[PDB]
Amino acid sequence: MGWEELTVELEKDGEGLGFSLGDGGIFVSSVVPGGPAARAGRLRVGDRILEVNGVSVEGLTLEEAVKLLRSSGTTVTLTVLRERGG
Amino acid sequence: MGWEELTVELEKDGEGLGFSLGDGGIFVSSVVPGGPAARAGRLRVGDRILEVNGVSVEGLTLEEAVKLLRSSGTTVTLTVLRERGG
Repeated sequence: MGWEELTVELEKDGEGLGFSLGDGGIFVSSVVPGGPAARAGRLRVGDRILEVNGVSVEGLTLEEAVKLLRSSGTTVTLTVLRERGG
Repeated sequence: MGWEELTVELEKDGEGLGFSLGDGGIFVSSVVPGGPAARAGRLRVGDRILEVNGVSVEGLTLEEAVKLLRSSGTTVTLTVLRERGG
């Protein structure tokens, strides 16, 4: 799979922009100091999880994501999205 | 600002992977058929919002994002992340 970053310009009509927003997705809420994820070049608080071992978290609830992670073995590869330059 | 996609490989120690996960972020939950967002080359359900008119939604609650959008005028440019090839 892949991840596409795109820009979409919308102009309001009589009914507005014509979409709605929802809340969800999976992010790194804390990193244990001195742990595997805190090592240089690893995870940062706020990192958005995209994949765990190649499995997309798109559409997953927190519990599904957490239990997916638990099931992913002694080595985990995370694909993440991090905001830079903010 | 920018958006960085990266891979992070973690190996568990005596305390595991050493981070935790949280639930949040902003996505497109519905698109009005026949509306501005449904036009070809625009928005799709499940699209993750990254920016509204250049303003990051990182850390925003749904209400903050919705009210940011309301405030963004007659033309809105959204920066979004879309999963392809899934």
